[PDB]
Amino acid sequence: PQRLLIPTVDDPG
Amino acid sequence: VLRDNIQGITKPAIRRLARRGGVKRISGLIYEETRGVLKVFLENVIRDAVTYTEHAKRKTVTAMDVVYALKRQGRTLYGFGG
Amino acid sequence: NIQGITKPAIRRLARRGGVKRISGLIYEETRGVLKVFLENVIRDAVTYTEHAKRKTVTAMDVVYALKRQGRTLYGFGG
Amino acid sequence: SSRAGLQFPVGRVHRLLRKGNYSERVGAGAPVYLAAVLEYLTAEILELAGNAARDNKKTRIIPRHLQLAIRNDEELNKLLGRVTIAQGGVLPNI
Amino acid sequence: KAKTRSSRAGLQFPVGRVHRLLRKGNYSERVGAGAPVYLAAVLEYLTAEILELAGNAARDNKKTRIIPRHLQLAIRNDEELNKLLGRVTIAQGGVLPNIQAVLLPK
Amino acid sequence: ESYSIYVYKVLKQVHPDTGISSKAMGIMNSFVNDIFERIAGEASRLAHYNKRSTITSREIQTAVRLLLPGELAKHAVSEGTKAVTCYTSA
Amino acid sequence: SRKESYSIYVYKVLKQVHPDTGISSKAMGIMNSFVNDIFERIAGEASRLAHYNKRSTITSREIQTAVRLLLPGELAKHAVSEGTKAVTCYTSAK
Amino acid sequence: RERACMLCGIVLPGRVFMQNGCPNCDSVLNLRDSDQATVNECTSSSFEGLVAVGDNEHSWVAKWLRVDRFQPGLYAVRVDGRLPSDIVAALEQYGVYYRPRDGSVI
Amino acid sequence: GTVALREIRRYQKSTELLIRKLPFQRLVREIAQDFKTDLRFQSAAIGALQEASEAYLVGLFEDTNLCAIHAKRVTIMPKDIQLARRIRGER
Amino acid sequence: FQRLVREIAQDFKTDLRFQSAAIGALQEASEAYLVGLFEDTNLCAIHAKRVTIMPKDIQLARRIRGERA
Amino acid sequence: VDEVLENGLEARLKLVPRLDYGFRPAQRLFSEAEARVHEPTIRRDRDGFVTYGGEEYYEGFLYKTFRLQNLIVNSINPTLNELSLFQSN
DNA sequence: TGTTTTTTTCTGTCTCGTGCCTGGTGTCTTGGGTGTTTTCC
DNA sequence: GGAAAACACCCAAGACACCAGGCACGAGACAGAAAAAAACA
Ligand SMILES: [Zn+2]
Repeated sequence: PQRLLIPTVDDPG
Repeated sequence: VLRDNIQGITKPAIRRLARRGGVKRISGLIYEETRGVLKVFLENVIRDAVTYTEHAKRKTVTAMDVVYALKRQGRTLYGFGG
Repeated sequence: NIQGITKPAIRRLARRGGVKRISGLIYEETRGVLKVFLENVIRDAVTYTEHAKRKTVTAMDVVYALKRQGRTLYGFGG
Repeated sequence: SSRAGLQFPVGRVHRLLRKGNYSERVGAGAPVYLAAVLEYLTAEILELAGNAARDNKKTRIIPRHLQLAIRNDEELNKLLGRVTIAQGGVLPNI
Repeated sequence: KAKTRSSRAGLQFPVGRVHRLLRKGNYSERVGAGAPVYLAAVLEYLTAEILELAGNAARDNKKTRIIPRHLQLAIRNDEELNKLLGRVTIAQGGVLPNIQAVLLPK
Repeated sequence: ESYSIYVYKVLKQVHPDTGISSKAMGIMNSFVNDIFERIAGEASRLAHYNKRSTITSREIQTAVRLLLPGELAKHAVSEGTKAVTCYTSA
Repeated sequence: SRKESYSIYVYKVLKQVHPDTGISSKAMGIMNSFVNDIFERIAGEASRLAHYNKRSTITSREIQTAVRLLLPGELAKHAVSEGTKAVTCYTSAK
Repeated sequence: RERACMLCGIVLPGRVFMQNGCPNCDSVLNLRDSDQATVNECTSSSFEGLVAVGDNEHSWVAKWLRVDRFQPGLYAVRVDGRLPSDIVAALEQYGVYYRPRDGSVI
Repeated sequence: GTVALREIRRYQKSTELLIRKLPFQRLVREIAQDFKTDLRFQSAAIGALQEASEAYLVGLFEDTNLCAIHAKRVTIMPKDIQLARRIRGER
Repeated sequence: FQRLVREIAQDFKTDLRFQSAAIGALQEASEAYLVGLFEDTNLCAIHAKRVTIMPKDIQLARRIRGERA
Repeated sequence: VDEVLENGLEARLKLVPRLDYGFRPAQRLFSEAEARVHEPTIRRDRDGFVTYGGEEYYEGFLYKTFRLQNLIVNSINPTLNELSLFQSN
């Protein structure tokens, strides 16, 4: 998918 | 062993082949000359075919070799692979 | 200028082949067959040259075309 | 094949050109062009063979029909002068 | 001293040149080592035969110059060489003298 | 490998109600292979002559004019050109 | 740029077989064309025959078989013998 | 001279694609075992947005560009040109779905 | 003379092979024996040889018929055979 | 011969220069072809118990050679 | 834009010729007769396809390749005169 | 006087050394295709 | 000679592993090619 790959808080800065 | 087998190509067979070519009358000396020509042609094709088999370390002559060999003599054959 | 292939010249060409007598009607036939052969070889050389992006036909194109027609020529850089 | 509007496999021609030891590299337009030429030629000969089969009141094409179609066409028999068709027979000429 | 492959095999023809032409003449990815030696030997023998017969044919003509005429004579007067070089035309080679028997007067 | 399916497709394109024997299928396969070999070999020979290492549409086109005779080749060249733009455009 | 040729080697073998005979420039051109044509014939036959057995190498066997396929008669046998002689001579040295 | 592979998104020199193939797309395009045809159609020299990835597994950028299963190196955000229909059908035969990176499809 | 044209009409419309299979098979084996012994042969190779030899002989007879027609005759002779072969280039 | 070659070449695309060596090679090939054709036609004439060659022998020689369909 | 080259850097285009036939002349359809009168060295390759002075003219219209950096593909303002001159053929 | 052998400058292509991938070779098993033989028609 | 049957067995096809052999990179150089000088017919 593409929509699920949105950035979260725990993703690297 | 096989000895003097070219005479197995019968005289009516040569007659039928000439009839296919549109020949109306046939001389009596045509048959031996035709047998000689057929022997020469067969020897020429078989030499190249057996050389192709010998290089591949095979003991059986396949159809592909015979096609390749006639094509190498400018007598390309359709219907038997290639 | 197909008439430029004159009657003594074609007579000489027949004479090299060992021909003793010449019919009067044969000359137009020889001119025709020579025209046909020249037409074929010239056509093949011209398209070889056009593929080579050149404007001048060289001897190599001619020898190539002839060798492709089974008429291999020795002596011109083949 | 669908991009080029062709039925012949362009990839197959490309693979044969690559593994056929003709040149080091093959352009993208060469297999497409070759496949198109093969399709047009096979369509032409099959069209003439179907016409000959229809004239012979047959529903299945026989090598006799292929031999007739090839030999009755000046351009095709000029192309295929040195070809002998197996089970084709000869052209009727008296 | 880096000795030439031609000197190693006892040949006059260049083994290196035929090796380069085989490798560069788009036949097969890799070329075996013995193939240029074998091909050069075959080319040598054949050119030796042709030049021998041509020198002999010049020698019957009391000439010290080999011309295309002598080459054409050497090729066409030998049965197997004529068989091999059947479909080739020698430039400025001419034709062998041949007059038919019944062509002659009585 | 064989060209059976593609020959069947073009046959049903030009003649939906006509069948074909297996011997004719072998003949068609031999014909397609022979024509392919001729065109590809002549194109390679042209590439060798012009000191080129790439086979493009050009050498294939000139090989087609060199081998196929008359009007045939012209229509074939036209067809090939149309295929190229069809490959391009699309 | 220069253009390679077989002129010197042809002159060398002529001086080997006929010490008192020279050769004209036109005959040199014919000999060069002859050597080149024979080279193309043998190389193409070897390349095809190798492609038949799904092999990637031209070895002495492929050249030998190509020589037997092209050369007509005793010439082939003589050529084959000398070629084998050259190979073992090369194999006997290093 | 550098080109951007349309399928995986990696950027490498065109001669590197010709000699060695694409290290990731070789399993479905056979680029290492293919001619300049497939190199030209599946890799484009016109691109934008050079991307260098060090750790594919944990980089959110790699997940966003769908390159987290590929070899680290130079990558392009946008690649001009799309894969042809026959190559798309061949990939669908293998069961792999092709999502264009040209930006026109979203 | 009538049945000659009947035979021409019958055989020019037919497609089956006119050379008998077993003598030709024995001929091929006899010729191949003196190049190499214990040679095996695929059936398709023998059939290909038969078809090619028949096609070649039919073509030779057609050219020979043209040569016979040239000399204001209707009967083909051996001199026509070697004339056609000589002009066609065989030795 | 040079004028004839230029006339034939004019029909496809003009402004085509023809090297002297190309014209010489064409002349040699044409002479070789004509000499071979006359040898075959002489054999045809001798076969028909004549010593004069006629156009029918030329056509027959071309027919058996395969040059004429 | 008659033809778009696959490389994308150039493209063969259909143009109105600008020649004086022997500071630029005004655009006008290629006149074969005037070109022959002022320069009889015209070459011919097909029917309707004329090569004059090394430039290929098809039925009075020039066909010449031009680079991508020599073209405007946006904000194009067309005129009735040029539209009629291009679509008359 | 011109075709051609021999001398000389110059250059570019062959040889040699090391490494490294992989195509070719060997072996073993298995199915299947062709040779041999009988007999009736 | 063809059709049909029934064995015999010989041999072509295919998979696993191992290593001898040819390409690849690079430096040195000495043998081939052109300019040219002279010889011979
Ligand atoms: Zn990729």
